[PDB]
Amino acid sequence: VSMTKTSVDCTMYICGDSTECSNLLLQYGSFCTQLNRALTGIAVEQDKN
Amino acid sequence: VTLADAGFIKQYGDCLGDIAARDLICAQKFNGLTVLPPLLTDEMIAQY
Amino acid sequence: GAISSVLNDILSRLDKVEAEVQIDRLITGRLQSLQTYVTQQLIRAAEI
Amino acid sequence: GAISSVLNDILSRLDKVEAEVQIDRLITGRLQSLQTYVTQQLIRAAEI
Amino acid sequence: QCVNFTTRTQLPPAYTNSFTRGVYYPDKVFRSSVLHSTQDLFLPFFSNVTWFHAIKRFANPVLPFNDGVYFASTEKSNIIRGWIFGTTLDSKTQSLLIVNNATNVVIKVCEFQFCNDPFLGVYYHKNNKSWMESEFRVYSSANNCTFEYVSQPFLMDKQGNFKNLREFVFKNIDGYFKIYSKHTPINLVRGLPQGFSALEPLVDLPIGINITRFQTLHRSYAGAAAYYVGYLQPRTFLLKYNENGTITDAVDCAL
Amino acid sequence: DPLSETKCTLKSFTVEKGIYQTSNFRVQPTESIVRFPNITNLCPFGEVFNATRFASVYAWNRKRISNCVADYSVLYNSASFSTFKCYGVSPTKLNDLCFTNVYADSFVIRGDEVRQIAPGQTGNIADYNYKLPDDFTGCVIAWNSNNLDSKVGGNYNYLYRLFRKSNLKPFERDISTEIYQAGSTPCNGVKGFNCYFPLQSYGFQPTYGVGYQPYRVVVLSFELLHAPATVCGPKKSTNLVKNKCVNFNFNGLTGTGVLTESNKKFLPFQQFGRDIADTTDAVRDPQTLEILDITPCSFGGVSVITPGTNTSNQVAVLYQGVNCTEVPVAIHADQLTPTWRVYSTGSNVFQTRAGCLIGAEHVNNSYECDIPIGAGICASYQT
Amino acid sequence: CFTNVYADSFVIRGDEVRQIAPGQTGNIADYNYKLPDDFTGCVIAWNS
Ligand SMILES: *[C@@H]1O[C@H](CO)[C@@H](O[C@@H]2O[C@H](CO)[C@@H](O)[C@H](O)[C@H]2NC(C)=O)[C@H](O)[C@H]1NC(C)=O
Ligand SMILES: *[C@@H]1O[C@H](CO)[C@@H](O[C@@H]2O[C@H](CO)[C@@H](O)[C@H](O)[C@H]2NC(C)=O)[C@H](O)[C@H]1NC(C)=O
Ligand SMILES: *[C@@H]1O[C@H](CO)[C@@H](O)[C@H](O)[C@H]1NC(C)=O
Ligand SMILES: *[C@@H]1O[C@H](CO)[C@@H](O)[C@H](O)[C@H]1NC(C)=O
Ligand SMILES: *[C@@H]1O[C@H](CO)[C@@H](O)[C@H](O)[C@H]1NC(C)=O
Ligand SMILES: *[C@@H]1O[C@H](CO)[C@@H](O)[C@H](O)[C@H]1NC(C)=O
Ligand SMILES: *[C@@H]1O[C@H](CO)[C@@H](O)[C@H](O)[C@H]1NC(C)=O
Ligand SMILES: *[C@@H]1O[C@H](CO)[C@@H](O)[C@H](O)[C@H]1NC(C)=O
Ligand SMILES: *[C@@H]1O[C@H](CO)[C@@H](O)[C@H](O)[C@H]1NC(C)=O
Ligand SMILES: *[C@@H]1O[C@H](CO)[C@@H](O)[C@H](O)[C@H]1NC(C)=O
Ligand SMILES: *[C@@H]1O[C@H](CO)[C@@H](O)[C@H](O)[C@H]1NC(C)=O
Repeated sequence: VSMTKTSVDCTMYICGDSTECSNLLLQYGSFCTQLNRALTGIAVEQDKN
Repeated sequence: VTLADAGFIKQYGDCLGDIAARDLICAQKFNGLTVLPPLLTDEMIAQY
Repeated sequence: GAISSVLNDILSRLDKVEAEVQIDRLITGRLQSLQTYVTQQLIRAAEI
Repeated sequence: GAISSVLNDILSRLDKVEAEVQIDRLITGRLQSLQTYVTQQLIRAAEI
Repeated sequence: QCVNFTTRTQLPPAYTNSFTRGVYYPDKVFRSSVLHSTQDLFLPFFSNVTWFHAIKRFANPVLPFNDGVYFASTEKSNIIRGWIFGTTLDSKTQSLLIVNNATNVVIKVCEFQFCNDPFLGVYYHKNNKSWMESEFRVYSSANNCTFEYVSQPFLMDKQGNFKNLREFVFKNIDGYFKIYSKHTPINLVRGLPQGFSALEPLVDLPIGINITRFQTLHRSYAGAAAYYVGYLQPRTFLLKYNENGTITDAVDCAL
Repeated sequence: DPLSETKCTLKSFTVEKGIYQTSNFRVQPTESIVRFPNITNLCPFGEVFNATRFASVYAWNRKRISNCVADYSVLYNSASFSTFKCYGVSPTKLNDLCFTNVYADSFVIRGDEVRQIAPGQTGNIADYNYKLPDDFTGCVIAWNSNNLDSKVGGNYNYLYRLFRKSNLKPFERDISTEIYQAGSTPCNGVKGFNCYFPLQSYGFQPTYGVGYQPYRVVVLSFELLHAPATVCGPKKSTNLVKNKCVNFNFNGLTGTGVLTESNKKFLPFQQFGRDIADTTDAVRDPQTLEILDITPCSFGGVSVITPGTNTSNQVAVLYQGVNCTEVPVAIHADQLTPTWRVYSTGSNVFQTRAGCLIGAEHVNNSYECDIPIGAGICASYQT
Repeated sequence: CFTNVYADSFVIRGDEVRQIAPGQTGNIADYNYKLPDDFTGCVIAWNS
């Protein structure tokens, strides 16, 4: 009926607790918001199911 | 069905020991991967 | 293809110019790993 | 974006330290070509 | 002083399987509760190791060293005391000498001219309540020399009511010579002991030479002992570290 | 405030009724720890750089530097070095690290040939008498020594090797001078046609050109942050503190975390222990040999519950996966990445299974689910 | 066409000229004249 809800913090996965990595990750634009948005969509769909 | 986390209160002091070394749930959590709980508890599914 | 997989080793061993060439590879590979995982999860979610 | 697509041509015409930078491009583009094929195949498999 | 005491004394090579040995801690990092994968020069599980046994008058052959070596001794009274490594062993090239002499270990790399039978000896219980190693009959010249080290006796001894086993691994990679070790008592007559253990790293040496062939050194005077030679190969192993962080089992990924 | 963070995350000035994820909170470090070994004597770079006479490149000489403090800024600030090029570190950072061994390799070559000392290169030096490994970590330091080292009719002590049956392995040293049988004929005796004495000398008079002149090379080589260290930069160590979030540095292994005494039993040759993700998760302190657990400083997801801007500016905050015995420690006695505190004032705090919800009052009446939190809990706006 | 232009003028030793590149270090780059890491411009030098 459902599967586990997961959310992945893109900055903490990619750049774990470095600011000078986070300042490079910003140069890739929307991709971390797309990833959070997609996983939030899946997570809400599990309660809907 | 043996679950592998359900999001319930993994309150950091569990991830402060040899327990944290033997399980992957603390490694997932520390790398920004978090499981979240379902809206309906298994109580509410059992009631419905 | 970075000099180390651990982010803090790059940032301790290299200065602000040569470090950003190495950190960008880790960003590229890790961002490709998340977009892979989220593609697998979106396709899986359609089966569920 | 490599200087050639023939893997042994790269490994002949350039010496190792920048030949590996040319090989890194063919590895990246071919791995992206497989991740594309497998994404299409997974989405197709869901239609089938 | 060195005298050419007769032939190689027949063909001593015996053979046996390496049941559960020649795995070692692959790097200087702690791990626990993990099945970890590592690729390097390892002794294969159940590999066909060569075996040599003392029976009186003895000789130790010249052996290859291709991609490094596993060496072990089953022992009482420390009959094996070192090794020679090189590609010529006759001063056309440098060569590496390791010895555990009665004062201490010595490590030395020089343009050595060895004697045809490099050996050592003891005079036994000679009134001083001691066993003096009065014979260093190993080499005859050492013209040019480029590294030397000395420290102490390597004698991890109660009274031998169970036989010793000493385990070593030798590698020669990117100009470093790498030595690993472990020791335990054992209680088998001749078979290599079935059971899991892994070697710790002991020394790393900046020698920078071609080693093609290796040898082992007998200490002379009733000493009964035997030694085994395996050859490492480039392979992948999976190691189970327990919660104490010791390699408690392994799988050879190509067995 | 949390509402402003949701507006910023949605990139909108109006927010609809719902629950929104926002930036993960994380307790920031309160002080810096440095722990290098307690070693005091300076490293003998004088013996390496002010040697009276260097080796020939066929017979390059290796010195091992240990148990000492290496102020690499002294070396790197010296304009004496025409080249000072580093391959797995940056020369600024050399003072912030400790190394398990340092090997200095000393030899003389032709200034135009210094280009071949770089790792993975090819040509007669890099092929036949001094090769760096492809993964080389260290610094190649090179300078012209013509005025000290050349002589008026010439200096001729400096052999290189012109032949070899094969390439040498990295950091190999070949002292053999046995005649190179280049032809099909065998060639015992000192020379023959198509059979060569394999070493031949550079010609160096002080008049010969730049690039053809004699250059002294030192190559420093070392390995980093997987083994017990013995050579160190001049960084002062500090009092080790535990059970607080801190910026640590052990032997150059910089990071951020909470330190604690472990029940882990590192073997004598180990200095770091690692987790599943290759991250270091325990360390042996180089001044009191106990093994310390490293844990990341406490963090979690923040999610903001809003009835929507058209209804109200009041919001409630879910610290997801957190027992709120910990959120009252995230008062401003130490810093956090989200600078807003506000809801941390308390009064209306409620532990859910999903984590702790702050700014919403708990009520015993059940209602239809309006905004879903998790684990049976929902929230809504009412009188 | 450029929005504002500034010429910065000074004399140094010829071996110190390398320090005028962006992101460098050494006595001139450290305590004398530092360029920013995102410097847009040209560094021009001649033996005098
Ligand atoms: C021991 O015997 C060997 C021969 O088995 C001797 O080796 C020869 O030594 C002479 C010089 O004395 C050389 O000209 C020969 O070419 C050697 N033969 C070989 C096959 O190498 C050796 O010298 C003897 N040593 C002693 C101390 O008696
Ligand atoms: C939140 O954390 C506190 C401790 O900081 C937990 O309190 C302990 O709970 C156990 C089980 O009921 C008791 O044995 C202890 O005596 C309690 N200690 C204190 C100091 O109160 C609390 O249970 C945790 N809450 C949740 C939901 O996990
Ligand atoms: C391989 O092992 C067998 C014993 O199992 C032994 O008889 C044989 O001599 C070994 N092989 C070789 C090539 O010696
Ligand atoms: C052991 O070897 C070293 C080096 O040759 C020597 O100084 C020492 O005296 C030797 N000990 C004995 C017992 O000969
Ligand atoms: C006993 O030791 C002494 C040196 O202390 C030596 O001169 C003597 O020869 C030794 N005795 C025997 C019988 O070996
Ligand atoms: C781990 O070490 C402790 C203390 O030495 C010991 O009691 C325990 O038995 C060890 N674990 C195993 C699996 O033996
Ligand atoms: C060489 O000697 C001089 C004078 O003693 C000294 O100042 C200099 O620091 C030495 N060179 C190096 C590289 O330290
Ligand atoms: C080592 O010596 C052997 C025998 O002369 C030779 O086959 C091999 O090519 C040499 N290797 C090196 C790296 O010199
Ligand atoms: C370093 O110094 C402390 C005292 O400040 C001392 O207790 C410790 O034993 C020293 N380190 C070593 C490895 O002995
Ligand atoms: C909220 O929206 C309604 C229309 O749906 C409007 O009547 C009302 O005035 C709005 N409230 C505010 C505070 O803007
Ligand atoms: C809810 O009911 C419990 C008794 O089951 C009571 O202790 C608690 O105070 C009530 N909460 C409110 C908000 O009235």
